[PDB]
Amino acid sequence: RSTTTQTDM
Amino acid sequence: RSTTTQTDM
Amino acid sequence: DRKAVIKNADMSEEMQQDAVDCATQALEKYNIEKDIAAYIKKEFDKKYNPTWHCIVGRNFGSYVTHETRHFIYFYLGQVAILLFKSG
Amino acid sequence: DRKAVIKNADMSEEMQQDAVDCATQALEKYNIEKDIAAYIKKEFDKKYNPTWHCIVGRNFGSYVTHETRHFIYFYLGQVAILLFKSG
Repeated sequence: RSTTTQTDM
Repeated sequence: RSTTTQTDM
Repeated sequence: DRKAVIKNADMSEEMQQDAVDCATQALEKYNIEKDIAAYIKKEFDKKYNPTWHCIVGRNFGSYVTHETRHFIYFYLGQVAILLFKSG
Repeated sequence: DRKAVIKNADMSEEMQQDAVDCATQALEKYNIEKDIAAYIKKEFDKKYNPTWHCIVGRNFGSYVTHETRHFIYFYLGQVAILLFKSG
């Protein structure tokens, strides 16, 4: 599956 | 091949 | 207009240019790094077949194993972009 | 001692715990993000078979396609760690 991640900072 | 990357900042 | 600086590439010149164009489009449309990365990854999956992975950011290091001739690491302005197929 | 916060995981609890341990070891030994990422990737290639990819940093977004049950995204203290096998 494809997923996104994004840092809080 | 395996390589590293590193941001300047 | 953002300056492209390709830092490391194992990739045809035509594809390197597309990656830079794609990232330019992405930065025009989106402000959030994951959305920028998702746009680039999807364009390359289409233009150049799956499976690509994209990381976009100002601070990160990586160790990835890529397929030969399917790796680019570059800056577009202040943002770093890692785009590759897995080896 | 750094606080582990797992943000997104598609991975066995045993492996999630190993990833956190491995990243802890990495941060003890190394200060540079790419070296931290390389240590984690290599441990998981060994402990859990190739092929893994690791990104370590304080500012990045990603869009990656991972194999089911081989994805973790977590913080160890202030540092974010993305570790996965390609799907």
